[PDB]
Amino acid sequence: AVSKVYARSVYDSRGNPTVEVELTTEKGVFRSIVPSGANTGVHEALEMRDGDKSKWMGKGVLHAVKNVNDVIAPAFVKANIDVKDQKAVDDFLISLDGTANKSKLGANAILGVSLAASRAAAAEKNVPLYKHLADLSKSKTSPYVLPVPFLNVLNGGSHAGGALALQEFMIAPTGAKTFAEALRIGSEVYHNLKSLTKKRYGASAGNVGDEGGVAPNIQTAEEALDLIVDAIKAAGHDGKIKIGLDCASSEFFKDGKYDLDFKNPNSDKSKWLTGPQLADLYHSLMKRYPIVSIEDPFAEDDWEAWSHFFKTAGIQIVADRLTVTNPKRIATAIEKKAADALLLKVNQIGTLSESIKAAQDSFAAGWGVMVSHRSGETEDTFIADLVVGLRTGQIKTGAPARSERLAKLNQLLRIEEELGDNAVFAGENFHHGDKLL
Amino acid sequence: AVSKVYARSVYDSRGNPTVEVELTTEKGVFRSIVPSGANTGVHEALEMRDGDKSKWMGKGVLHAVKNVNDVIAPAFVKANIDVKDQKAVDDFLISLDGTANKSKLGANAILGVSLAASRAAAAEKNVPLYKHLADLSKSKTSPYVLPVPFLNVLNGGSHAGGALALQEFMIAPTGAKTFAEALRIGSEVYHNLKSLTKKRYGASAGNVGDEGGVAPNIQTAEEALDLIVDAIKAAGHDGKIKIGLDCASSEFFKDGKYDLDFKNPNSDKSKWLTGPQLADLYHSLMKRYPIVSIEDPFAEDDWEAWSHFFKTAGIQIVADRLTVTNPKRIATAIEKKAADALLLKVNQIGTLSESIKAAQDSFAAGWGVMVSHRSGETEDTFIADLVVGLRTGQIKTGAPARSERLAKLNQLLRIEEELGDNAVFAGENFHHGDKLL
Ligand SMILES: [Mg+2]
Ligand SMILES: [Mg+2]
Ligand SMILES: [Mg+2]
Ligand SMILES: [Mg+2]
Ligand SMILES: [Mg+2]
Repeated sequence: AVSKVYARSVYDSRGNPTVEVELTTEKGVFRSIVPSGANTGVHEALEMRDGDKSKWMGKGVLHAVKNVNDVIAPAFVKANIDVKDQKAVDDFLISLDGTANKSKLGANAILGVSLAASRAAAAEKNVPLYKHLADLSKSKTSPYVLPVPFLNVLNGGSHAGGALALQEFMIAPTGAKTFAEALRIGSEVYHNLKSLTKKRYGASAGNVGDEGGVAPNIQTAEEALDLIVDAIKAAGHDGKIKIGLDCASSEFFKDGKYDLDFKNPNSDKSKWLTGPQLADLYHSLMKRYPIVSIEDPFAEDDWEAWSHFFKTAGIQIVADRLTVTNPKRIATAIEKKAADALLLKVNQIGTLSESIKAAQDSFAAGWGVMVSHRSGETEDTFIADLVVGLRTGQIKTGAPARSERLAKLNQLLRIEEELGDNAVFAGENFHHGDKLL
Repeated sequence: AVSKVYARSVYDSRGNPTVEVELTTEKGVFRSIVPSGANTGVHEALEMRDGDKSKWMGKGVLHAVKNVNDVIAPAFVKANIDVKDQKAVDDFLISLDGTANKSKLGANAILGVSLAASRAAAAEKNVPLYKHLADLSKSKTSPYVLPVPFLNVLNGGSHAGGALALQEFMIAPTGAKTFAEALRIGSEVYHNLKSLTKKRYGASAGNVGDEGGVAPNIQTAEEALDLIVDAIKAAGHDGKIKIGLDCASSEFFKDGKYDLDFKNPNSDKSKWLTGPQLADLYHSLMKRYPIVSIEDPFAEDDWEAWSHFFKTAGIQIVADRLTVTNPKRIATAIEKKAADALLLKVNQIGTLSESIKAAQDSFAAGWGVMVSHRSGETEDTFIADLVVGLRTGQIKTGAPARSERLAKLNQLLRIEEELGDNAVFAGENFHHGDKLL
């Protein structure tokens, strides 16, 4: 059935190379592209880079591509694998590599084959990809569930000037009745925000960060949040749009404490916050703003700070760098009551099967799952089908700007259209989209 | 045989709606997404926008989509057209509309059908799209020619704060031996530029505009160009990277004069330049920098200035605003010897046949053709296959950032790989790509 496996270098949305895999069967040629994060969690599966400073700023993926072409491909073609059996596909890939963190072959060599295999399988079954992914995950299909998009609108933190410590501010049109409506009203908030931002901060603050949000020089979280509320009001959608945060607090964690002025080299060490103090800051925000989700409020191994905040949070708390889409870390997060939602990034773990397992483990513990892009994305639309397949009710895949983001959101429009009356929009029920009836 | 024509609303790279068309035949379903264009203006084909301020900021395409679904579709399917006959497809669409500027049905409605048909045609012929497009254009196929990418790196004019009057600064890796090498060395130059820009102008100057270039607050053409030269040198590619400009001088044309300080509201009239004075500035830039192409050096109707400059320019002069991909304007520009290259925007004319014809007329006059993106692009890769089909040697499709830009550049990588020894890179011969042997 699988007659050829092939990899090439292509460019991601930041202009860095990444791995593209093609798998050939009797049904044709199936393409998958591997995304790439920035400042990746210490516990992420290995993204293999060449480190040749004379090529691509040291960011080549020739070694990973060669691992697909020269290592995986001939073994895989000769293994006679049934692509419909994703578990077998991934058991085979994992066994070749033989390392816990996929450092022998690279997670970016393994994932492309893993994903392409599922695309070939959907074609063999003559079903759209989301239907096949629902099969793999054993999700309920009457109805299917369309996700609330968590749309990045404003960018802070590492990639941003100003003193704004928190990294992502998202809007979530939970009040919409359909995905199409959600994306329309979201886009309208975005345009109002871009307009407000250019008027208040100058023409250049209207330019966008890696995920398509505006990135003005903002001083505080309150300034950013007041700006967003203004955009929601101006677009006329007050009451229909909620807010999500990704704090990316690992970026400002220094020896036990949290430096909210970490962009300032002469930061006052005596002003760095403890776990409980930072949690106080979040509660202050949650009281003044319609915040329904907070991601990585504390650092990637700061278990105690997570568990403490979770007792009284009362809103969705999303694990990203804490859990790294890794069932082993998710088990720890569940036991410790650290969070109540998984940010699912297939390339943090390296296979579709492990990713599906991570989602299933989360759902089983009463957690939600927010399927996620990476900050370096591509024209690949896999995660749009994956979020529907997993029935999660929520995705973050960027601002409604830059087509590595729109490709996913557009694919959701297509899936919504196709599904017709056998789909429902998760809306206010996004957190438990998987249990929505 | 076409059994179905269908349209839906999707989002472009700026978060504005655009038309997506699907044409169904026995070979399957074939999709086109149209870039954004103009809904008002002289000489160019007009896309249809809804103008409902309560939806999508007035930029809905529901009417255009309806025109496809309720008008074009039933008549098109009924007419039983041979999709391989692109001329007949386009004559049919043009006739149904009945207006010179496609304003009855919308250029967006028409173009979507035009393009989807060529994809269906390629499939019927069992050839890649670029091969079918070469057939339609009667271009030479031994070898095929891969284009030099003119990569946007830096924007000024109305696309930035500061005083920089000129709009676009591009790099052209003419010194590369393959398209793959050209894109690699181009991305390295861009990263170095992004790095230098953030160091010299602050972190926010690293945010990207619509087409992926940076927009720091720059004072002069010289300052921008010195910055680009530094980036080229830092990447190690001096001698291999050339520069293209888009002056967009229509933006700073007031009276019969050119105001290089147009962003200053108290700008000093009488410091404004005549044609010949502006030509002196371009000449001084040409002596100091490796500029091989200048787009829109003079205003869209200032024919005498264009013709005067062209006599002694000695480098590629590209018509954009002057010609607006309009056959009558092109003929005039050819006769007046105003320029020697056409910026070809398929959605500015509205059909593939007319786009191809405009290119052929340019080539017949010894002009080059630069296939061009739009500000609002999509994940659709059509123009990558078009530039190859037209054998032009040059494409302008954005910075190596944002995937509406990278989708095209990636598709060119794939096309190059597929063609192998059947293709050559245009390199230094970009201007006469079509005549290259
Ligand atoms: Mg090795
Ligand atoms: Mg099923
Ligand atoms: Mg995160
Ligand atoms: Mg041919
Ligand atoms: Mg122009």
